[PDB]
Amino acid sequence: NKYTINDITRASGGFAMLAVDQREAMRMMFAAAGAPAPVADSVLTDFKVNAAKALSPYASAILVDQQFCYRQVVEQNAIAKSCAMIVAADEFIPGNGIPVDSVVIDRKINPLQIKQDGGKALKLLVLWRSDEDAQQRLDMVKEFNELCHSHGLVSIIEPVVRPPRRGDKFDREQAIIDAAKELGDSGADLYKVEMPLYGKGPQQELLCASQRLNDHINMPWVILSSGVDEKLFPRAVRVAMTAGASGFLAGRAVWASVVGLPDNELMLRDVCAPKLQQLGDIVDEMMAKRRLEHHHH
Amino acid sequence: NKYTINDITRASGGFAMLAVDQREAMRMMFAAAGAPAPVADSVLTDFKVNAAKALSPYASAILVDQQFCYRQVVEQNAIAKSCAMIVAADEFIPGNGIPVDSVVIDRKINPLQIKQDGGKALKLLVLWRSDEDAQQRLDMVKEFNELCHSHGLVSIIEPVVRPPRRGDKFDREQAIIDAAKELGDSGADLYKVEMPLYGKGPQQELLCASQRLNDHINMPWVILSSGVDEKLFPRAVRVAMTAGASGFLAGRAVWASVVGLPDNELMLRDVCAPKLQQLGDIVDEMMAKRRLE
Amino acid sequence: NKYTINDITRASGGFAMLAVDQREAMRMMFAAAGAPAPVADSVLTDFKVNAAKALSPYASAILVDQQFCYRQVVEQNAIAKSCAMIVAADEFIPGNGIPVDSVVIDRKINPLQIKQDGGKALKLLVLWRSDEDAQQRLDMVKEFNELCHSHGLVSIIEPVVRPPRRGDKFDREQAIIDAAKELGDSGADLYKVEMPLYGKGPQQELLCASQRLNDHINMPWVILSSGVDEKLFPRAVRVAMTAGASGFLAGRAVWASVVGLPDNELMLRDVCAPKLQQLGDIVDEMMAKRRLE
Amino acid sequence: NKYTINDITRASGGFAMLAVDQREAMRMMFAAAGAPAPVADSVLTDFKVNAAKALSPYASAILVDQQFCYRQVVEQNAIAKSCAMIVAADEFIPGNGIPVDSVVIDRKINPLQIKQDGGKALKLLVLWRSDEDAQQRLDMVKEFNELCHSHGLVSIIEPVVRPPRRGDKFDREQAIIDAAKELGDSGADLYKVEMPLYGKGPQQELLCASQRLNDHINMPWVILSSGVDEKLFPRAVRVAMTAGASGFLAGRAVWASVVGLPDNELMLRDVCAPKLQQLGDIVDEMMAKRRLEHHHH
Repeated sequence: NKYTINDITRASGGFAMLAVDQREAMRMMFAAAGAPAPVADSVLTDFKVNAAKALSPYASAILVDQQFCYRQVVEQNAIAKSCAMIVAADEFIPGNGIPVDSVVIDRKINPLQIKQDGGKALKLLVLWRSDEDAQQRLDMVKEFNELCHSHGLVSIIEPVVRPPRRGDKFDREQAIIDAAKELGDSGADLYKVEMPLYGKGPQQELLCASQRLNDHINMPWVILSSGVDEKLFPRAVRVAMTAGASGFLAGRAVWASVVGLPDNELMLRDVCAPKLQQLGDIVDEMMAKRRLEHHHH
Repeated sequence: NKYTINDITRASGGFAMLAVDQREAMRMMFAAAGAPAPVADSVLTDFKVNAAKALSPYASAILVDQQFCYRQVVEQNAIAKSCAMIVAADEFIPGNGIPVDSVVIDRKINPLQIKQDGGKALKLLVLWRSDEDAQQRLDMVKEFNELCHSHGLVSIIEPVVRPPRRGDKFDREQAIIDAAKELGDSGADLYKVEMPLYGKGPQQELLCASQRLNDHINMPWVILSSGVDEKLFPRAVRVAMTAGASGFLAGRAVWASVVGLPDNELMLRDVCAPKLQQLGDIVDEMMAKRRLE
Repeated sequence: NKYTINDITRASGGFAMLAVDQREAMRMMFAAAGAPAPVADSVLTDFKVNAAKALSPYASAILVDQQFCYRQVVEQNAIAKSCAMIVAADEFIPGNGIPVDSVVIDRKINPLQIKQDGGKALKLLVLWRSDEDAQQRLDMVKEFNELCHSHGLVSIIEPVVRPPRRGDKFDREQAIIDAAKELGDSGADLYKVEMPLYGKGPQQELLCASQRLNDHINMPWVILSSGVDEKLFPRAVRVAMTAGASGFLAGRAVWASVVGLPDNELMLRDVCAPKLQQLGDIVDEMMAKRRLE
Repeated sequence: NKYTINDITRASGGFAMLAVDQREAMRMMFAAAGAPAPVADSVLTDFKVNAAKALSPYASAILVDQQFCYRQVVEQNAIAKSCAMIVAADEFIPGNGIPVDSVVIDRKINPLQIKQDGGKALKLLVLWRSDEDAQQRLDMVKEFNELCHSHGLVSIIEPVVRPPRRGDKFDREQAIIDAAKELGDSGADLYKVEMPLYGKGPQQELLCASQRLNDHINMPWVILSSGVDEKLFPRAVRVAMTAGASGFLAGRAVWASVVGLPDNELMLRDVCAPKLQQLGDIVDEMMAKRRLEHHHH
């Protein structure tokens, strides 16, 4: 049984994916929203399961973590039958005062168990720095692809740009292009990329930046919500999809604003679900317009 | 032709209403979001028409103002045929450094023209202060009811509590109750009330406050979004409707967050519409549960 | 015994005056700085006495209130012998959600007792609004002057501009000029005025505004710190004194930043005193330069 | 001609020192206060010279940098005859998105020229991390001491604690003690230390923390203002001096609040000078009380 990207898309062929696999960064959001410190692991588990129950009916796939919610979402059947389960395969290493300074393949992740539990894909964050070795990132991606493919799971990579370890020469926009030049043809099934310009400013500049990015990615790609205001993300998905993206992966832009509000299950249903549904409707509209365009050729 | 509240409701009998009739308060929002000052009237007109075009398909009624958008929404057919047009009949008088210090019936509002244009209702803000004369507020409401009813328009009143002109003795929560005791049986067809506790805190305290309010209102009522965080408004509508409300009037909680963003028409469609649709679905759910009681 | 302005000045003839007579506005500052609510009267009394003990050695006069600290500063000898005691004679009336909506002469103030206790002056806030009656403000000033003078106390007035009760036509800068045209020759001994432009922007525009103000004040005058950032107040005193002012009255700009910090007496000594001393040195410098003209 | 710490103290024997040697961190403050970007080097030079002219009359020593103001303060005689000139000998290396990720001895610094220009000391920042090699920090301090002492200049070290390169195990308060245990007897003439608890909270806890620090420093020491609110710094100097410190080094706590205000020379005189004078008066008061205490023994 070998899964393809068609097992994690909407019926339109677009991707409408939800990330709830955030770890110490999610603990730090709960503390900054006034939750009593230190914040227990159970606060994250309860949010993650509630988010999966409320939001998986509107997502073509949901991304979860072993550390805080894998066992619970699987045992409580939190994930709607219409939504594919993606499991994070990344181990985040803190350093320099931040939770995710470096990343390796998480060796505690068991692809056999994920496959028997009905999981369809794995995701790997790749931190990209101009002064760190390309060949080590390519080697880690190649090992991860083989881990996925040998179990018939889909391989998803998420290159995220960081400033160099040494020096102050850092253009975020050029880094996103340089990471796509390096990793855009690295043999994964799906590429998750940061939105150019944080989705800000005139639509024309946003489209031109997204088109340059499309030129260096030789697999299906989606935009992350990371660093885009939740109010600009729907337009970023329309622009990215105009330039050749096949949908989105949304995390904070869908669920961050209700962190620390009372009646968590009610807030996920009334505040977060409408945003995730609108992003799904946008993907269906852009894929319909692409079928008319690909038919003109 | 005599309209009733049934002509401004969803098919469920609930109210899912949008307010875009804000005046100098809306100019001040545009300036505080960084629009170049002074902000031209046309910036408000363009927002109001765009909001009517984008959002009226999801509203059982939309509330508009003569000052900035009535002529444009009517002439450009901005309002969906499934959405009733409500026209503001209030003249806001600035004072003490705020745009709405006092309010009178706007004598430039022409109910005959509104009725010929397909309008179904008028709305009147009533500022309520403990140390201002109850009898003057009742007299203004009674004149407004007769202005509506004589043209076959629905009469909507919106009591808003303010601190007293003199003294520092002001409990907002008690003021909302005292305004309902005074105006809750004043012969209007619909009562628009401020949400107790700004929709904050434990759901049980919010329901108990909303039930005390329901006890003093003897007409159909809806909650305003005013002073409720857009993230707490959907729960406030669930709680208010549990306590006897028949729906909502939403303004800033639906459209304020996109003020000053680029691609206005795109932002109203992608950010504001999903919030207004979810509030509509909540009203249909609460009305369905009320029918099964 | 008849006191003159010469009994509330530094040896230079300039005024270096401290206001600690703030009332409910000071309670609201304590609550907004995180003090446990409701804030007890004794929190204000303790701050006011501590500020008088720490800061009166650097002031030519200190302004205190009956409501929170008069009895304590007098009985504990909190005020340095080199500092004149000025007592507030104003009763603040709350309204429209603010602590000082209107002001009258405080009839509980006993000028005989103040004079026996070594007090040298009284101060009266006058709220100025374009659409309120000039003649009532002049009448209140004239009664206050006679109350002071009949006891041999110095008479200090503090006109503060507010927006009109009705309308949105309000230019703060023009209001300060119009209040000086009305009250600048009203027979008080000292005029306390708000700084033009909140002491912001290029020094030349600030001087030109301060010279226009000097043209409409026909008694010695000082600038209030009210609405000027504590970092811009020393320049405002230099500019106002260039334009004809004789010094300053400082409140929040001297003591506000330590509200809610621990070790109150230490913070008043180490943070607030150096600011008050620098303002005193500026007044001595400007008065010296005026004598050499 | 061999200078001692007595050449950089007030007449009381206490230290009342002003730092204006900030580099890219000072450019970033000007940009965040609304100065038109990119901020020219001349904006920093003009601030630094104006600060030296206005504030050196109230300081026992002023710390300046070659990069932005050394030549100008020396040629314009900006530094009052009563104030010793200290020159920074540190080269800041940016990395990980911050201006000062690592530090080495600045080889462009010419101690002979500094000594001929009337300079009395050099200062070296030492970044301290639990998972970086102690022996490399000690080696750099020993080389710097010999560079100073061979020219008859005073040697000043400034250990500043940072989180580890790897891991999330970081107690700032314990790091300040561990840095003093390592470097507190490293043969410099003066130790500049960060204030425990950022000078916050009850005076008794602040004194106990400062006493523990005094136990691990075997040379004269002063507190930095870095991370202490300008409103808490005077109390921090009283507490640190109660626990055995001999004064202060103030930077942002003296001059930061006037960055971007108009009439720079007027603001330095009326806002910044009174704060620096009060800190000087506190040092004189604490040294007088120490002469009575050292006389009881």
